[PDB]
Amino acid sequence: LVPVYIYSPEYVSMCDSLAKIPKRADMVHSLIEAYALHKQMRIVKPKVASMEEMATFHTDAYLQHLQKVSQEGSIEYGLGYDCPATEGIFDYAAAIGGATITAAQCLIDGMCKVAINWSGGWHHAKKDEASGFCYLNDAVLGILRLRRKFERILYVDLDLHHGDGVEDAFSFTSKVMTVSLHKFSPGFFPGTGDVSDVGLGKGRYYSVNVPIQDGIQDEKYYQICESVLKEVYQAFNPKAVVLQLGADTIAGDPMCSFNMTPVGIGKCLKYILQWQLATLILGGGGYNLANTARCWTYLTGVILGKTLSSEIPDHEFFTAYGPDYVLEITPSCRPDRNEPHRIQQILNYIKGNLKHVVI
Ligand SMILES: CC(C)[C@@H]1NC(=O)[C@]2(C)CSC(=N2)c2csc(n2)CNC(=O)C[C@@H](/C=C/CCS)NC1=O
Ligand SMILES: [K+]
Ligand SMILES: [K+]
Ligand SMILES: [Zn+2]
Repeated sequence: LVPVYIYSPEYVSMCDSLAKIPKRADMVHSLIEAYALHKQMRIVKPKVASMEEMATFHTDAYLQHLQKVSQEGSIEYGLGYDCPATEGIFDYAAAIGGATITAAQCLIDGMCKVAINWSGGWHHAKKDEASGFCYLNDAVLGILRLRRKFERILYVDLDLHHGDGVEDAFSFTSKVMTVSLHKFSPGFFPGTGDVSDVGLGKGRYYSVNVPIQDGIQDEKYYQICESVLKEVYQAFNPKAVVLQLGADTIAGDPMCSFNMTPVGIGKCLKYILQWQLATLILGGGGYNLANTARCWTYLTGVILGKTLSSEIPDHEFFTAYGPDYVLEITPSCRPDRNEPHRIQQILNYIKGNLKHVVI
């Protein structure tokens, strides 16, 4: 009944080894540790993914390329921003992939009902292409592992960006339903995920996309999320949940799009947790490093049912938490561009889609 926390010092080191979002994994763990939350969790060392395990989703060519350049340093694999240093990407991918598979296996084995991998959630990676800071799609690997036991998986993606890599992976199946809430605007990455994108073939109506505009705040976001998830839960009756909680929705993120705080995301998390299903918790985006640690530490508190002290405790990264040194994040003074009539249209459209879903 205690949550599983996927962690080792070696894993945190590997997760920070590419320095794409410098030291973020260490900041997140260090803040969790400073609040002593790890003492309330079952700490599990992640396994490293085998080639075979990564190949349940990624192509041999892509994986063999990563392994080759790990040894020796031309096809487009999405690696063109990594020329100064590609040799570490294979081990990074095997670590992230293994950690999420380990979390999924803990759920399968009934070790826990909630398993956390805050340095996973890399939802944009394609079978044969890195994308959007994602080199391996560990979320897909986790869902595939859960499908060995659970007959219907719900994937919920609350990252600022559309979870295109995961949606695409399961587009043709009705056994995995993907739900993504995200900014959707012409020109905005990755460009996919309009409300009319509902999946394909046998998977038609088993993808759910909620396009949202700049400036959304906690209350309206939760109303939208609760509305959709209530309908999804009734229609699809999931047996396990994978939840991606990218913190690039949070006020202060350089993405500067949504205007959320961790309390709003936490209400979404609480709604999902009260289903009492096996739940795999993942991180993802989050580019204000201190705020991302604030967010995921607060959400770890939510999982544990604990109220955390407002004051950030002294720890390795304490200087980064200025100028106010508190856990709470204040929304930015920016307008909400979400008009109530369009949001209601979107909800109504999704309701119509979900009427088709029959288990
Ligand atoms: C500078 C920013 C634009 C940054 N990008 C980059 O640092 C690089 C590596 C340098 S230039 C570039 N990528 C680029 C050109 S076109 C394109 N990216 C489309 N991809 C995105 O916009 C993803 C997007 C990431 C989204 C997080 C998804 S959780 N990236 C970025 O915010
Ligand atoms: K999303
Ligand atoms: K699907
Ligand atoms: Zn994102």
